Amino acid sequence: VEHKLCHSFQTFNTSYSDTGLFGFHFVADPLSIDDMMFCAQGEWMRLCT
Amino acid sequence: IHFGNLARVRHIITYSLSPFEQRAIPNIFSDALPNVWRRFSSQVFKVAPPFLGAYLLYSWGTQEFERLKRKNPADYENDQ
Repeated sequence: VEHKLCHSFQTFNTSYSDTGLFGFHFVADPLSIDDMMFCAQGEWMRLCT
Repeated sequence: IHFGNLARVRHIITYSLSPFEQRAIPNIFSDALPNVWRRFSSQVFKVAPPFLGAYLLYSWGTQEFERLKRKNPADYENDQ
C-alpha cells in the first residue's frame, strides 16, 4: 500500500500426496514488479530469521 | 529506472534452470571443443594472412639489413 507495489498478492501452500508447492503470487503494474518481488522475498527471509 | 522502459516485446517464452540444477562446464567434448574449432576455423583466414605477410616483411628486411653489413669481395679483388 505504502508503495503501490501490487494490485493483489497471495501466499499459498498447495499440497499433494508426495510433494507440494509453497510460495506466493502477485499481480502488478509493469513498473513495480521489481520492488514487489523484492519486498516479498524479503518477508520470506524475514520468516526464517 | 532503466529496466522496464527498454523495448516492446511480445510472445517469447524462455526457460532456464537454477545454476545448482545444472553443470558448470557441460559437454566439453561433444559440444564445447567442436565450436572452439569451428570458430578458430572461421576466422583463421581473415586474421592470420596479414600477420603472416608482416612476418615475411620482418624477416626479409631484418636479414637484408644484415647482408648489407657483410663485405663483398668484389671490392678488394685487386687491392693488392
